[PDB]
Amino acid sequence: SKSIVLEPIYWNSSNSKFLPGQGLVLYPQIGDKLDIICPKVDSKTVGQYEYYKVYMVDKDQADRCTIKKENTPLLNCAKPDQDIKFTIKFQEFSPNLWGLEFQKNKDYYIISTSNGSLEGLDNQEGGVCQTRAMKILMKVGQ
Repeated sequence: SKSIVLEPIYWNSSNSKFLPGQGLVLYPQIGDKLDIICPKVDSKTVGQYEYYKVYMVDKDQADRCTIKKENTPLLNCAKPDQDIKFTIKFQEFSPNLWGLEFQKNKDYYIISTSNGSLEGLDNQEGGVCQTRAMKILMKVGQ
């Protein structure tokens, strides 16, 4: 039962992967933890009308640069939520919800629309996954 700290998100800080051409790789491995922290533009008035919406979707949606309407668990930093903070810890068993547990022989993809294009300003669309590459990949086999 280890507990280090990967995916260190401190508003907009440098990462281990540092957008290598895909975005940000995650480690779906028991022993690790990841903490997302974003302040957003609000009281500090520095981001100047900028907010983002990370959402879990297949590679097929990463290919279109669009989110599925069957989304709901938005991340990154939304307007109707202010500062987002969440820490997940890869614990052995979770009696609270099986969503904090993770399974083997599985692969997860997630994309975001950090370009905030006029077609995708409020709709499920982007241009960042196409160029910046803001997606995630989680590899857990054996």
